[PDB]
Amino acid sequence: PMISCDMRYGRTDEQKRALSAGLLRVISEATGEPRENIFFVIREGSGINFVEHGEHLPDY
Amino acid sequence: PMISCDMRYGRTDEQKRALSAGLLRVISEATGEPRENIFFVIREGSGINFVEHGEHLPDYVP
Amino acid sequence: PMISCDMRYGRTDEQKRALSAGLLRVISEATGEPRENIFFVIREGSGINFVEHGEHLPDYV
Amino acid sequence: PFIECHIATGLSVARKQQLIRDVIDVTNKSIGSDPKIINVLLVEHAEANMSISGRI
Amino acid sequence: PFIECHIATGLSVARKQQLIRDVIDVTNKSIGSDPKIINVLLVEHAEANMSISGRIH
Amino acid sequence: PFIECHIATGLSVARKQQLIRDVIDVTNKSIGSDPKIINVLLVEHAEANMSISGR
Repeated sequence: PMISCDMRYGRTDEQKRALSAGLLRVISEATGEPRENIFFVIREGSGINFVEHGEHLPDY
Repeated sequence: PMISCDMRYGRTDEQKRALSAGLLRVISEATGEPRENIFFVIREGSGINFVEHGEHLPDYVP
Repeated sequence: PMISCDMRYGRTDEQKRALSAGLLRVISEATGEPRENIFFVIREGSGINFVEHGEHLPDYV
Repeated sequence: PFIECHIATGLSVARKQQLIRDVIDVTNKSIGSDPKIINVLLVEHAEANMSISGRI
Repeated sequence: PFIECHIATGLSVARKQQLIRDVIDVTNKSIGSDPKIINVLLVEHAEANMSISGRIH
Repeated sequence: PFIECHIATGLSVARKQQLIRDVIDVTNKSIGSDPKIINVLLVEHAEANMSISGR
């Protein structure tokens, strides 16, 4: 399985690994696929690059 | 609905809200989905990262 | 067709150029489509943003 | 610009064609990009597979 | 966070809904992001269209 | 590398398997990546759902 997370820039390396452990776990259980077969990439950007509810987001 | 736009770095904040304002309109217009129900994200890279017709684009110049 | 490649930052321009060339050849030969109908984009990020075999990757070198 | 639109299935093939014609146009007008370098991809999904703002 | 999950076909409509609700949950718990700004897109594929670690089906 | 290929529907499964192998291969050759760290996602679309160069 492949997973991708587009987030605003600013999260710490620690948060990102809590994210990957959290995401690999759930996808693994739901998929029956072992964690090692789950590819995961995080994509970062400026706050203005994200728009939620018609409004662009402020930098994180 | 979710919309993503992969484009070269350089575009101004002004150009991006005009882009989003327009992208959300046509999508909400063809989907009948409210604006608050649309998600949009812009991904940016260097021109060398953008290959059109086989040729890598030069860095975007605003 | 459209191809996207997510990989760590660090690859050179020469590598990137050989990458698109290789990729556009296989897509063409498989689809019949010419170079003019193929779009390719590369997305970069540091090692921490990439998880393989249940482990974050070190920065590319 | 390489735009990818994810919307629920159910629109007529004609409405989808116009939707793509409109995105090319709205981009070109708001960003000044030559359509020669605008690439659009429309992909449909079952409502069930789409969560916006945490809503199920 | 906009999280896109590419998984193999086979899960039930109910298990997929649980999975969506779970990535949202574990995201909000690790990143602290509010569910109002979290978006999820689940997309299934035939096993054959997927290659992990260079493995061929 | 995580290469995602968006192509028109119509190729046979056998051909798609070859295209996957071909992608691994050239990625290993132009970039030097061990296949073990190469991931490929093949996704099919109806010709109508794809626009290249505003066409």
